[PDB]
Amino acid sequence: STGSATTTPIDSLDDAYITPVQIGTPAQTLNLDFDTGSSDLWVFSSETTASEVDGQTIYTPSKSTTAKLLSGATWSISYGDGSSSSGDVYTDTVSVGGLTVTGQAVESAKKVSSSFTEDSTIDGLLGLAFSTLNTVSPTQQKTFFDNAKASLDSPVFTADLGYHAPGTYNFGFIDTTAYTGSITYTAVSTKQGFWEWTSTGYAVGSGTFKSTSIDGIADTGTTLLYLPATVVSAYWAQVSGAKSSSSVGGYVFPCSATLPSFTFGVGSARIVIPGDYIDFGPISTGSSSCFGGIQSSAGIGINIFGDVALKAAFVVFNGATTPTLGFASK
Ligand SMILES: Cc1ccccc1N
Repeated sequence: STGSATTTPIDSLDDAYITPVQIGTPAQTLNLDFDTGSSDLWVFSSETTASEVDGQTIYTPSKSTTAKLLSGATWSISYGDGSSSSGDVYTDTVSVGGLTVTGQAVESAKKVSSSFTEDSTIDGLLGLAFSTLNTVSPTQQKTFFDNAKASLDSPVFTADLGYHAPGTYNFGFIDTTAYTGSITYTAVSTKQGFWEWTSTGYAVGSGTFKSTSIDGIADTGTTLLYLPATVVSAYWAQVSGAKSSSSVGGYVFPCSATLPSFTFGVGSARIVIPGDYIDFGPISTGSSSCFGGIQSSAGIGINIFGDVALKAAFVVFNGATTPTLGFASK
C-alpha cells in the first residue's frame, strides 16, 4: 500500500504545517501537525477541557463505531517549546492520504497548554519519530508509520515541505518526479528515539564550505533551524545590523536586509537554504526588527534541522531494519 497527503502551512510564515487525517467511522477529518520529533498521535477531542478549546476541530469517539477505549491507558507529553498535553487513549481507524491503519492509538486530550489552545489551526499532532518515545502508559503504543510499515510497498515516508506553499507527505514510495539530481543517504542513530544524523558541514552565502560534523535531528515539528552558536554567529555576522537579543529570545535583523543563503552538508552533497527562507518577519506587528530563522541550539542540548532546513529538500525517512535519512535538492 501507499498514501499521499498534501501538507499546508498554517500561516504566512510557515510556522507549522497541517495535514488532513481521517479518524473513525464515519470519518472525522482533523488537521494534524506531522511531527518527526515526537511519537504520539494526539487530538483535540470531546474530552478536552472546554475552556482550552478555541476553534479547533475535535474528535468525538462516541460518534465512531470503530472507536474503543484503551482501558487504563493515559498519556502526557511536553515539547521543546514548553508546551504540553495529556489525556486518555482510544484505538480507532486512521487514514492518511488513502493509507489506512486499523487499531491505531488515538490519544484524546483532556488538557492542553495555552499555545495549543491559542492555535486554532492545529487539531493535534501525528508523531513520526521512533515508537520508543511514545508516552502512553502502562502499555507504550506504536506510531502510525510503525503500524503501517509492514503493509507499505517500501518501509519509508517522505517529507516535501513547501516554502510559503503546500507540499506533500508520502508513505510507502519515493516520488522520483519530486526532486532533482540524486538522493544522498546518511546514517541515523535511533538511540534517543529521533531521526538523528550528522551533517558534514556548512557554508554561508557564497562562502567556502566548512567541513565539520554537526549532529542533529530531522524534525518537521520544529519551525526553525537550531545549530551550534559558532555556526549561527558566522551566519548572522554576514547580515548588517543583525544581533542576538536576550529580550526577544534570539537573533534579529533589520527587516530591510537581504539575507544570505545557508548551505548544509549531507555526505558529499549540499542542500542550499535560500536567504528568504530564513526571514520570519517582524518581531511584533509593525516592527522593523525581523526574527531570524537560524538560531542557536545552545541550551537546547541538541541541534535541530527543523522546517527551515527541511523545506529546502526532498527528505526520505527510511524505516528499513537499519534506518537512514535521504536528502535531495528540489
Ligand atoms: C524534538 C526535540 C527534542 C529535544 C529538544 C527539542 C525538540 N524539539
